[PDB]
Amino acid sequence: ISHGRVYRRLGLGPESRIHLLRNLLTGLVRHERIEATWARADEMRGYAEKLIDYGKLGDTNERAMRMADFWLTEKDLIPKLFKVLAPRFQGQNGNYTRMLQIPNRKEQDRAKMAVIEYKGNYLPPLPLPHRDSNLTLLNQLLLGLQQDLHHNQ
Amino acid sequence: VARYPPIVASMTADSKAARQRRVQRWQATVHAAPSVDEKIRILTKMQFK
Amino acid sequence: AAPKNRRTIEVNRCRRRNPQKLIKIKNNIDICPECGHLKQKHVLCGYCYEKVRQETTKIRQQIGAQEGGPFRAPSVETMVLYTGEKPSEKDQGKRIVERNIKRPSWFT
Amino acid sequence: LHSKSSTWWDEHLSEENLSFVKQLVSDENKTQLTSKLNPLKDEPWPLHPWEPGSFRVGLIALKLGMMPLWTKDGQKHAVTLLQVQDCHVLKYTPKEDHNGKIAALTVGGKTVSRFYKPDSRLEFYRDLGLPPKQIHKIFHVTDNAVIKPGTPLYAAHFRPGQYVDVTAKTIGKGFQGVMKRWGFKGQPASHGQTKTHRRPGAISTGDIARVWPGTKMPGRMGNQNRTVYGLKVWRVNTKHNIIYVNGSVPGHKNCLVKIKDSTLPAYKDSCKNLPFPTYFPDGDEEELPEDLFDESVWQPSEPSITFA
Amino acid sequence: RFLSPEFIPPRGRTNPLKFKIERKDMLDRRKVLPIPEFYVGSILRVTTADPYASGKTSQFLGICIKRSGNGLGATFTLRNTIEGQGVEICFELYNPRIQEIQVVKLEKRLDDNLLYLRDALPEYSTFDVNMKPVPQEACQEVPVNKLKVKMKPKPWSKRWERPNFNIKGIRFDLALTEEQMKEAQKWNKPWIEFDMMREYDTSKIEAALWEEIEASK
Amino acid sequence: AVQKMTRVRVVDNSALGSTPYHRPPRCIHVYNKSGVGKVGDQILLAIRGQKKKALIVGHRMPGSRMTPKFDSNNVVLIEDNGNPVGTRIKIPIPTSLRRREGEYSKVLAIAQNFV
RNA sequence: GAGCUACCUAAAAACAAUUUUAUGAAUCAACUCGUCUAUGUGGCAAAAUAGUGAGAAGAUUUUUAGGUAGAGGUGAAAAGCCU
Ligand SMILES: [Mg+2]
Ligand SMILES: [Mg+2]
Ligand SMILES: [Mg+2]
Ligand SMILES: [Mg+2]
Ligand SMILES: [Mg+2]
Ligand SMILES: [Mg+2]
Ligand SMILES: [Mg+2]
Ligand SMILES: [Mg+2]
Ligand SMILES: [Mg+2]
Ligand SMILES: [Mg+2]
Ligand SMILES: [Mg+2]
Ligand SMILES: [Mg+2]
Ligand SMILES: [Mg+2]
Ligand SMILES: [Mg+2]
Ligand SMILES: [Mg+2]
Ligand SMILES: [Zn+2]
Repeated sequence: ISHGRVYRRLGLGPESRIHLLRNLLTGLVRHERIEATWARADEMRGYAEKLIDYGKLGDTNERAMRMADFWLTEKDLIPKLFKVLAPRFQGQNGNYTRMLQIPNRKEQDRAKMAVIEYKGNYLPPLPLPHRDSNLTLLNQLLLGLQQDLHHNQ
Repeated sequence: VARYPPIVASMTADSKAARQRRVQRWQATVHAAPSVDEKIRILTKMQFK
Repeated sequence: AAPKNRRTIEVNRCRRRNPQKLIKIKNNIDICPECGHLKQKHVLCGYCYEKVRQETTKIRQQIGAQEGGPFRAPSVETMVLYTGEKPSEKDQGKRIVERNIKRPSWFT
Repeated sequence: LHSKSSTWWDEHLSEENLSFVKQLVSDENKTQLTSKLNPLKDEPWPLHPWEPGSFRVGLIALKLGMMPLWTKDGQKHAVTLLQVQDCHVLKYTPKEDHNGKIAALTVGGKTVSRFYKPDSRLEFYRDLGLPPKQIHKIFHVTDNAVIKPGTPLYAAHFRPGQYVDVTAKTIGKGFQGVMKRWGFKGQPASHGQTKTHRRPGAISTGDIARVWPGTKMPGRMGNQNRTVYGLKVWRVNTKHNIIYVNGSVPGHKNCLVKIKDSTLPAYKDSCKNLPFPTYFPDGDEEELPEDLFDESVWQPSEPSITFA
Repeated sequence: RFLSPEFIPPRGRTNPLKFKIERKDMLDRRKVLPIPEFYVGSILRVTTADPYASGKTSQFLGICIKRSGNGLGATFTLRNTIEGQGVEICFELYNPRIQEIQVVKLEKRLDDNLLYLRDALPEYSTFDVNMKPVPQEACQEVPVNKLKVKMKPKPWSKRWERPNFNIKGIRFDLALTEEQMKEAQKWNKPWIEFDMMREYDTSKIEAALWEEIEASK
Repeated sequence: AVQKMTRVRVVDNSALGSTPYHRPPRCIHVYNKSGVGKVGDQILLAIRGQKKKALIVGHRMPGSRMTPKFDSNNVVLIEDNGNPVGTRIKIPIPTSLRRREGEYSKVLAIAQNFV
């Protein structure tokens, strides 16, 4: 009976879970694109989004600095969070991270894998799933339906 | 008025940079020893080949 | 508790060939438009993704040389330029990573 | 491959048409629902008077939550909130074709999406002219109380002072041991017990050399249909169609429940003073107040209760 | 702008409509009876009608030690010692038989829960029954009483020294040796305060409610 | 919630409940079909090598809202006939004793303070 | 066959801190032992683990080499130990 609980049980315990997640978050901020097991990447996605919000609060905020200090073990990253990532995501209200499933791991444990990144990074674009064009057969028929309904009141 | 933490390596991590910081921690004890005997004792107490 | 009787191959064949124990056939396998290799509908193409990361490793390798050591991450945005490209006015005051190869067609 | 492939509604939709389809489906839901607002003007089936031994149709409601309620005597009653959402009569079976003793009506509530449903269910609703509903339940209704399919049902069907029966699936607790499932005592924690603390004791006696059918054993608990009998109705909110029911109702919040007049012998014939087929807002002989109260209930905004 | 705690919805999967229905009843009662602003640690006098008696009310004075409950079910507990006997009553704010709620002394305390006053000396829980209300100043902040009470011998109702309770209003030095404070910190769970998914932001929710309450007025 | 072997406080002016013989009286029996004793429930008391009836007038266990939760388990000694052993009670007594089923008027006459 | 174990011979070793009438004294490590409980029961182990406990300057513990052999040896006698 684990109804309503919003966390995975990871690592050696609750504290170990935080540290495992913290290490992934630290890697994500530095490199902006990280591969982990799909479950662990999903666990860390929420923290990645909330960290940007703390960065938006501002450099001078004391709580933001303490939060940034705890989560970014490599302390050179803290300037990056407040002066690079937060300015980038000023317009958005959320959805800063992009997470997609990668083919399973070829390492005899066949782990389910994911790629987690921050949006807007400098790295080569991921091969995202592109929806079909309006020129396809089904789309054109729907486009015809849309035009008639809009034009005819 | 932003108090960024200093950009230094971890004290406890298993890395080369972290170990070097632990080296400086031990060496500071020598710098802070008033007597010449303590400085020699600290500098020579650990035996290796 | 220990077995009272040997289990016959007739019983055993019913256990290990029951449909519940068989490998399910997958209906979500599709062919990738760009590379022409196989993929699952909900999963990224492994061939195309393989191209992206290996280019990423090349970029990150160049980054490591420029920084030269740990704890040297910039406080300004980064940008990657390939041979035959020069920083624009908007590119001013941003770390530039230089790659010997030409700009990949897919990378823009 | 010349083989079967899996598809979903969004697979071949472009970004532009992806939003268009959602608006198109949402628009149709509104049109169909409005078309059914006026039943009396749509060839209603003949209206019959109430007579002893009659059974009306029931409703399907969503379980909102609980709150405290006070009566003019100062006693506090925990009450559960039941909201009727898109309750409509869907299908009618005559007395002969369902059960010789009584007729049946199928009533559905809680409009749901049309995208991940079997075509058979979608075909059923298309003829009926309604959007699909999450749950169907069957109500035994006497012939005089039969209602035409497609007729909207509202919370004002019930009235305060009326006792009612609620049935829903209980909260699912998964596989459980005998201590939690059947209230077994277990075994002592200390004094030498070797790996026996929450276990069943002896299954049966040795003489019969077997285990009796129905023996209480560890297994999956909850997620079963259960009924609560004789819950009073304290108040009804006409604007939002909320029924206030005494006590607890099986299931979790946001779960659909089946509500019908109580079958207890004491409340044998309560339909005498209730809308006999159902309550029709279309008639609007007198527009109902926003909130209907039971006499004992102490309404908010009343003066403080002094036991004078 | 002081928003009463009960109005804040707790996180969960409940529909927001359930809260709108409850708020309408809550605000309607507040029109009939005025519920004053108060915090844990403030002294309150509550007048309630006794069902046992006939048209005869009762008054209880005590320090508020806990606030709990949301919606129409909100409650508060206030404590006092009467002829040397400690008594606590848990009061439902919206119970129809509460005639009046009077904030004899409005003040705030270092901790938002004062259940440790059961283990503190009797003086810290005794309050004069007939004490008259003290004046309050609108153009001020609520006074934050920083009293740190003295505890009685170590056997306590709870292990208040333990980090989970997070007690900041007890003189632990007088009652506990430095080793015992060290031994307590083994329960510290330091990571709790720094994990961002355990924090419920009610700023926007509190904001939207404020105008809604004011708008109805 | 008074049980068997619970230590209780004699809130009365009776001789048997005085502080001499510090050993607190202990409950031998609860006169309920359940063995749990709440406010208004009689109990049998082991006091000074004697067996005496007592009536629970307060206890530390949380009850229903709007009712007083005390800091000690209080009792009043009751004679076999039912007359209270002591003639005065000074500690507050909950008013709920009035309505609940039983014979409690005699005790309420003895107690000045109600809370 | 005494590289285990029992006892002995020779040559060696270890014992912090804290108190004490100055020691087969006290508190308690290292070290030696193995009280009680749970686990384990083809186990990590053909006797262990985890806690909890006993002694801990002595009739103490430990190392190296030698000695006593079955009608026997050794034994602060458990008819215990001698691969
Ligand atoms: Mg879950
Ligand atoms: Mg209740
Ligand atoms: Mg479950
Ligand atoms: Mg038990
Ligand atoms: Mg056990
Ligand atoms: Mg048989
Ligand atoms: Mg306790
Ligand atoms: Mg030897
Ligand atoms: Mg020594
Ligand atoms: Mg000694
Ligand atoms: Mg000892
Ligand atoms: Mg000793
Ligand atoms: Mg010996
Ligand atoms: Mg013998
Ligand atoms: Mg013998
Ligand atoms: Zn591809």
